[PDB]
Amino acid sequence: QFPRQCATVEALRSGMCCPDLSPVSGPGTDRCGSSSGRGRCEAVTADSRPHSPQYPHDGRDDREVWPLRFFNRTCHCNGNFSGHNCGTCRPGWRGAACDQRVLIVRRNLLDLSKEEKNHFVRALDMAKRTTHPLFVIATRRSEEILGPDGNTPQFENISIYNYFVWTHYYSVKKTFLGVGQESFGEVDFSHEGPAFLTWHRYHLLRLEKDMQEMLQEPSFSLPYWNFATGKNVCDICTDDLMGSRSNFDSTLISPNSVFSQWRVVCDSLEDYDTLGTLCNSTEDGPIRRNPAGNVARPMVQRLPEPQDVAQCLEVGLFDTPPFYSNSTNSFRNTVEGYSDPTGKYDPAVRSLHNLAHLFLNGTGGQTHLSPNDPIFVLLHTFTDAVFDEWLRRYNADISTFPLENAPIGHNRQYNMVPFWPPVTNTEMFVTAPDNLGYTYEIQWPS
Ligand SMILES: *[C@@H]1O[C@H](CO[C@@H]2O[C@@H](C)[C@@H](O)[C@@H](O)[C@@H]2O)[C@@H](O[C@@H]2O[C@H](CO)[C@@H](O)[C@H](O)[C@H]2NC(C)=O)[C@H](O)[C@H]1NC(C)=O
Ligand SMILES: *[C@@H]1O[C@H](CO)[C@@H](O[C@@H]2O[C@H](CO)[C@@H](O)[C@H](O)[C@H]2NC(C)=O)[C@H](O)[C@H]1NC(C)=O
Ligand SMILES: *[C@@H]1O[C@H](CO)[C@@H](O[C@@H]2O[C@H](CO)[C@@H](O)[C@H](O)[C@H]2NC(C)=O)[C@H](O)[C@H]1NC(C)=O
Ligand SMILES: *[C@@H]1O[C@H](CO)[C@@H](O[C@@H]2O[C@H](CO)[C@@H](O)[C@H](O)[C@H]2NC(C)=O)[C@H](O)[C@H]1NC(C)=O
Ligand SMILES: *[C@@H]1O[C@H](CO[C@@H]2O[C@@H](C)[C@@H](O)[C@@H](O)[C@@H]2O)[C@@H](O)[C@H](O)[C@H]1NC(C)=O
Ligand SMILES: O=c1cc(CO)occ1O
Ligand SMILES: [Zn+2]
Ligand SMILES: [Zn+2]
Repeated sequence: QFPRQCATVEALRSGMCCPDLSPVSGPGTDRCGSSSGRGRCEAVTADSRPHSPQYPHDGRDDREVWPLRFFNRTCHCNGNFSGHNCGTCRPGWRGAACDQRVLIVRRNLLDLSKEEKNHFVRALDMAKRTTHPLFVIATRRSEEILGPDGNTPQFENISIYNYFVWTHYYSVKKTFLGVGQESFGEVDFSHEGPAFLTWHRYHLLRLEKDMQEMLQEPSFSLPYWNFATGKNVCDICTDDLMGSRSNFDSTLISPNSVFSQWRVVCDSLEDYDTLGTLCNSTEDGPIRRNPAGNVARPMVQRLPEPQDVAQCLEVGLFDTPPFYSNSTNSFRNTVEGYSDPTGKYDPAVRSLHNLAHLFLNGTGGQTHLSPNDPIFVLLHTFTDAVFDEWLRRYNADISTFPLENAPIGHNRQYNMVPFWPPVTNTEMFVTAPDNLGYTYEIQWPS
């Protein structure tokens, strides 16, 4: 979403989001850090190609051709510089000249020290309460973005971790069609399509970076939860990490965990889809969680089996046509969890990443809310580990990642919605140790 200095009337009407870095000579004199050689304000590249025929409402939705409905000029940064005003570095690089390499290690949460476990939990909690220093979220679609009087931008501050929740919601929300009409839901800019793995990889990377700056700890890293244990229970749902079941309500989190204090955003879908508004920063009820609780649906009462991870890493093509939740022999669709681990599509099957979401039988299993439960972070870093191992094992073969005819939002060169600055799926389709500055300490079965 947008740098708080781009969420003004001036910026939105010019279509330019090219903020200053250190504007010595006055405003506008250091856009994109051009005085320092770090970047320059220039035209946005956005994907032109056709998408699948499943979305019929070209022209109606602000997530189309992202971000051209809001800005047509951004900062491009030179070299290994990066960020909304080119004032930081590309993933894997540090220093004022962005010329020092770093490599941080993402580890299994159960293998951390008592002190490292406590530091992680207290850091999530701080992110939940700490206002994001750069990004503000929009509460109205673009037509009403400047407010009733036309001069009041409809943006709100939000916490670091609620930003993480918001962007996932924005990429899954329905297309508003107008009051009186049913909003359109056959669209998902981050699920059911080739962009699944790369969307969520940038999602994690932006959170890791935000927390590093919040803690001032360059080497802070996000752990993972190995959920492919076949267990009846959530082995990380304990009060020293992530929270156990409350004894007073079997669908709430233990009061001995900070996460029982969290309150969720984006849970008023009735309003958003009828009034045409967006999720805002006001929090509501608590997290609901009930591991193995879905008696009505016995298939989602046990976690994926260790063999399932072995099997899906044998699927060799990243994706297959029609590039959707009914793709067969698609590694994206297998690890996302709409195929079985072998790649066999069946409308009833729920494996791997999907299964892990449904196992929680609660807030974590509802697509518009699931990042509110912080197990989301650990569930997706493990999914990203599987992604990374595939990228290594098949030499990052991006050839099956379609350039066109994918569901809207999922073409290879689509800017992932709504990340800022614009970033394409191609930019995340690399092995993480050599290119993004992080690696997984992990061993795979066979
Ligand atoms: C680049 O953008 C400018 C600014 O227009 C805004 O850009 C988008 C956010 C979109 O939502 C527009 O509605 C915004 O107005 C464009 O300049 C304006 O273009 C509109 C046409 O939509 C025109 O009616 C206005 O009079 C123009 N105003 C100014 C100050 O230029 C410009 O055309 C865009 N260039 C492109 C897309 O190549
Ligand atoms: C996967 O699902 C899609 C969407 O349901 C199927 O594609 C076509 O979907 C259109 C609407 O976009 C329907 O009108 C058609 O009935 C579908 N095409 C047919 C039946 O040829 C697609 O067929 C599915 N792929 C499978 C099942 O392999
Ligand atoms: C932020 O979102 C909340 C939740 O949707 C909004 O509160 C709702 O406001 C509408 C007014 O149209 C009421 O009908 C709902 O009953 C309210 N919901 C709750 C849970 O109180 C809130 O108004 C939004 N903020 C802004 C500035 O739009
Ligand atoms: C969690 O699982 C329970 C089942 O254990 C779900 O509750 C059932 O929901 C279905 C369909 O919504 C109903 O037909 C059943 O009658 C419900 N059973 C009970 C005992 O409530 C619940 O919806 C699930 N919630 C989430 C978020 O996954
Ligand atoms: C959003 O909040 C603004 C405050 O901005 C700054 O945000 C963080 C870094 C905190 O350290 C805070 O103390 C800072 O002042 C306010 O000016 C205002 O309420 C909000 N502005 C908009 C445009 O929503
Ligand atoms: O991605 C998700 C998948 C499921 C189950 O399919 O629930 C929530 C999600 O965010
Ligand atoms: Zn998701
Ligand atoms: Zn997910």
